[PDB]
Amino acid sequence: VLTRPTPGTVQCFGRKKTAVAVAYCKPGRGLIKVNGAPIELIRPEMLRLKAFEPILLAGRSRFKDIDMRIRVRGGGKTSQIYSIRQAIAKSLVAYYQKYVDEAAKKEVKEIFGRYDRTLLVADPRRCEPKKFGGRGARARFQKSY
Amino acid sequence: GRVRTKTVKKTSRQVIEKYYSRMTLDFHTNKKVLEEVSILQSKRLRNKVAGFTTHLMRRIQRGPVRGISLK
Amino acid sequence: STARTVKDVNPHEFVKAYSAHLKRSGKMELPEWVDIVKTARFKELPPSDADWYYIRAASMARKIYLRQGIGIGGFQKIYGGRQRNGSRPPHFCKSSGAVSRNILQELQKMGIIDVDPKGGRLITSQGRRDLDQVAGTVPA
Amino acid sequence: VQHRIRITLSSKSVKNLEKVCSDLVKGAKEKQLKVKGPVRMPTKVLNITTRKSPCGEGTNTWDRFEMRVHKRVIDLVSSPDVVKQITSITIEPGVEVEVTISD
Amino acid sequence: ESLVYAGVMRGHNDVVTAIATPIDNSPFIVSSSRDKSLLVWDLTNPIQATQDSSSEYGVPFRRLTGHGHFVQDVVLSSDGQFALSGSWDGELRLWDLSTGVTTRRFVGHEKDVLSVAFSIDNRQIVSASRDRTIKLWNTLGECKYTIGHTGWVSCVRFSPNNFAPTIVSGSWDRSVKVWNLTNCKLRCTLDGHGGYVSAVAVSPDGSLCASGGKDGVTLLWDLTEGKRLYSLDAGSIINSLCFSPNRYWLCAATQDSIKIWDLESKHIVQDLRPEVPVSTKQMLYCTCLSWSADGSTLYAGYTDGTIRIYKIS
Amino acid sequence: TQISKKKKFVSDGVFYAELNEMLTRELAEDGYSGVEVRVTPMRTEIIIRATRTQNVLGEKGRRIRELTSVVQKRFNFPENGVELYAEKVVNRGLCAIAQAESLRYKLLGGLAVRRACYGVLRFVMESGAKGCEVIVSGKLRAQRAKSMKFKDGYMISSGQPVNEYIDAAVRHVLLRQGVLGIKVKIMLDWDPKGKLGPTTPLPDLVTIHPP
Amino acid sequence: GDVKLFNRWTFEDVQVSDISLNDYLAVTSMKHYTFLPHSAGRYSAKRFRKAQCPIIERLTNSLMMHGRNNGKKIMAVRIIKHTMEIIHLLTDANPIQIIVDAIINSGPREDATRRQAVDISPLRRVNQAIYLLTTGARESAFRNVKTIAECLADELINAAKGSSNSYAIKKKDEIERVAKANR
RNA sequence: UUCCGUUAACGAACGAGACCUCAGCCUGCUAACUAGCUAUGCGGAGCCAUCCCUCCGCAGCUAGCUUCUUAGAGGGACUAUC
Ligand SMILES: [Mg+2]
Ligand SMILES: [Mg+2]
Ligand SMILES: [Mg+2]
Ligand SMILES: [Mg+2]
Ligand SMILES: [Mg+2]
Repeated sequence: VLTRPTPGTVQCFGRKKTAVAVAYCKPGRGLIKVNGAPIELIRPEMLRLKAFEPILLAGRSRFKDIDMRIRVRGGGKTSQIYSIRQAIAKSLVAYYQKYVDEAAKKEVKEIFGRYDRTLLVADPRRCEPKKFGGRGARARFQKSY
Repeated sequence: GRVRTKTVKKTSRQVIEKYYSRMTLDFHTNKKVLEEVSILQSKRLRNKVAGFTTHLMRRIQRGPVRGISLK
Repeated sequence: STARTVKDVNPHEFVKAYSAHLKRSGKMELPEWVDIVKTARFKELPPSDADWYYIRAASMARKIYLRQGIGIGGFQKIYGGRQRNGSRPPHFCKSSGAVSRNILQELQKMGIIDVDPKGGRLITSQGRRDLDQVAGTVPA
Repeated sequence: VQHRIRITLSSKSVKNLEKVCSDLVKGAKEKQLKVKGPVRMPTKVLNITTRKSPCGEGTNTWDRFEMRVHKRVIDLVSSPDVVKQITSITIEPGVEVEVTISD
Repeated sequence: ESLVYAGVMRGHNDVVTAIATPIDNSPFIVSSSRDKSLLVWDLTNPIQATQDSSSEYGVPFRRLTGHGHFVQDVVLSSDGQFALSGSWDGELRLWDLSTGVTTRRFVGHEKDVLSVAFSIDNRQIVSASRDRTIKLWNTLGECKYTIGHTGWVSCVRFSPNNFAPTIVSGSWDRSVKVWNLTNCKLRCTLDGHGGYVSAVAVSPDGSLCASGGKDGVTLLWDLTEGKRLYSLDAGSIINSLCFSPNRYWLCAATQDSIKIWDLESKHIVQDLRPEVPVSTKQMLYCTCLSWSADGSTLYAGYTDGTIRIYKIS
Repeated sequence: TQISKKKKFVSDGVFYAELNEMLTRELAEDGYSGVEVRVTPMRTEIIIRATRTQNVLGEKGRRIRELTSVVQKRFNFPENGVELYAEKVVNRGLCAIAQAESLRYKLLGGLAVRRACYGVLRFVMESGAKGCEVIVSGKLRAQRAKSMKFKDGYMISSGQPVNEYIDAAVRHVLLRQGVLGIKVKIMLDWDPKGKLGPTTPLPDLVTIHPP
Repeated sequence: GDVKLFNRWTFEDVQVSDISLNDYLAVTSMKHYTFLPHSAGRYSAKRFRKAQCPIIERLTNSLMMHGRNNGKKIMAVRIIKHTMEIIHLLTDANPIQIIVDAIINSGPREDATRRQAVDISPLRRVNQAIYLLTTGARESAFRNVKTIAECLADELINAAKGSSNSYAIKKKDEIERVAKANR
């Protein structure tokens, strides 16, 4: 009851707009890949630090015993990175909750929360439908007199 | 603007008027008994009646109200 | 180091290394229309890189490595982009099919990519080996 | 039993289609036949958008009409006899039942 | 003879609904909350209160997040590796505390489940719901006889005596009913409450049965004879009732304070009250009382999600 | 032979919309209320709801067989693959099409409009509708056209419950001076058995059980 | 020093001089330290929530102009990085301190509404500072060989010193003057 | 014309809101050979062989499962708490 369980597997997803990234975590040696390629290669490159933020904050030492395989689909080139971000963060939090004690989870979750709640909670913002009478959701056709 | 309409307010005072005894100070308990002493046609309208019922049920404890609450 | 496959290396560097590999191998025969054609009709100039043929060969070799079953129309869509229509709105356009077919046939005449019965082109074991053994030489 | 039966159900209404599907999967589970389903296909949204004005005057206002087609697939393993004995109950109007025998 | 504020633990962010304790004095506890989760507490190294404003009488060890709505009652197994948590989503889950996953879902209740109870031998399971029915189960998720009341059956405790297995039942119909498990019929309707019976409790010897709720008066009856007895009067609505394991006490979690009553003198020995500092939490009361197996520590679940421990000194 | 599931549901809808039009034009003075298509495995049974169910049947069912054969050939059914029944509209007062046609013939004859519209209102309210409304638009008396509303009872106009509680029809009278319009809106009462009206109570309606 | 802008520049040693403009530049608190000037944050739901947005991000968002550059925030972040490197090259100091000094020495403090001279609130002060800085950099870059990053670096460096060679400072001076003439 | 409050008005009704649809949440439920995941087996490549590890392909209605996809049922917010 008060003993750590045998390290196993968790699968966690993150979302931004219509992009979904799902991280499969298994006991390993600290490998992190997205769609087969290593995360240290994710693009755009100037949003690479955004996806590295959960690792840079939880520390690369907290990822030694897990291998992170992430599949991301949908969205665009920014929302996919923001989805991979949240998938990594939520996957580490869930892995520490089932196989690494609740306290350590609480600490890593507190770090993630103080940095950004988007790391753990998805932004609920979606495109607003277009209305007839304009070319956009709010924009209306130019009026003459 | 979160102003409750008459249907929510009227139902709240009628529920407290009859079933004051089986009405607690908690929204989640009040919305369960509201399903047992009433037939409301929406979850959204049932929640608004129980949230205003809880609101009134706490002002009764304060002491002044314009219902009846004979007690 | 080595033991790095294609899905371990930066694509911009892998394509540049494999184009040099292909040019060194000397098993690529270039058409007469290499310095004339455009890669697509929406293009307004021929490719500015003299080794663009080998660069495109490396690009399609890598694409066939990562995916199986790409046809000539699929590669026309892959290398197609935005067409600017003068005073009219831009739209998507497809690439040239002759270039894709000729380069893929040149890559069949090396045992790098074969053609699958299910349609398109597959990567051969020799082609997989070649791309994987070049990926290990790519500096990290 | 022996063969493989795919019953496709389509409708414009969710409740009638779902209760027909429930009847089918309940009958299948009473006769001890294994049933894979109901499997809900993505809903088809037939959309028509037209100018409400019968002429060309006024604010160009558009009404968007929708017809939603809901498709359900049930996969039993059995013989044709039990399949037509099951799909003989009162199928509600609007529900299009379709039985196809596979290998 | 008295209790002191040993410490406080915060692991739930919303009203703690139940606290189960191991029967074998294992150094953990299990607590449920309205945050839809169970929590096992590491109670091996308890940091006693230093008034230095920090520490945690216990560490949250393992969370159990399988239920879909408010978890309301959890009872531990006799072995201690298994937990049974009733939830408002209508099901009962059996959790392996070592692993942390559900081993059996108990479907059959249409409304929110309010009270669960393991038998003395962990063979039968009884649940109480808002459907006004008492359902008997097996450890294989099969529903036996489905016992009647005319309101929310709020509590159902297994009589700890074996001559005739008995399940009590307190309901929002303002009644207490004694059901014979052997025939799953009824024996005695213990009536006399002036409000919903939100809590019942049975003495360890299986003779005295406590009952409280909206009326604010705790009527202690005798199960064997089904006759009313002294009528201990609490301050406000009683949320929980529990008998001291070895000290012949009766603690009642009321909305004013936690009051312990010696049933010999029928007098109030103590009244524990949180040390909250402001009128912020205008209502911060105790919802679930829980004596440890030895009877030396009292665990109290409050409406803020905190748990306060009071050890006998 | 293979028809899409889209083309098929659009075809069933168009077939329903055309059948009802030809029945409206044919069984006009028979009190035709509506048609209920029912595609059974053996045949596509077609139920006709009318008020003069002896005028649509015809002498020894000649008219109904004529319609059954016309539908079979026109719509291209297999022979004996369509059978037109003819049932009784249960409550004519609670049907806006029946009352619209009744008010049509009550005005084609020559009766004063202000006396036939109130008669329609009377019959509807005795039938049991929670509210009824009649609109008569056209060259009623003078050359300039005006619209006379005849409302009595409780009638909702907005929201979703309208398309559950409001039974409405729109019919023309082809008079000597021009066309006269008839809008009949009948508001139904909540029927727990779902026969006289909707089974779902109005959303704003709240019932408190007495203690 | 775990969180650094672009993992290359420290936040701890940034001194926001003005006490007035302290709660409306989000640089000092550890909660406002970010790796990247890109957050996709919802800093517009409430009236005073854009004040709790990192100041480098607020500078970055003003580069997405005009319409031809609208929505192109990755290019704006690239401009910010290439500007912050030129700033470090030409000043040898922390570029975040140069940026906060420029935003401090650029926000007008008094204006003339209606023509009574009114004083500017801290939030409008920082908004005006950022708007003037990026507007001057953009107008310097337009139809010019000089890159928008170099023009932004020069404008920020001249605004940090207080020199009247920066479009923002010249314009701050005009604005406050008209509120001295029309006092 | 949403309520409160004042009051020769009180009590209602339409309209507004309620309602309906789409979107947002659910590691709970129901279920997938026209959706996937994970594992296993085999094969290919790498590393150098094999093994391991990594990236792939194929197969298994006796490989499990439903996180991701779908679509039904429900839950969920009430300004609830300060
Ligand atoms: Mg072709
Ligand atoms: Mg353009
Ligand atoms: Mg409305
Ligand atoms: Mg320039
Ligand atoms: Mg799912």
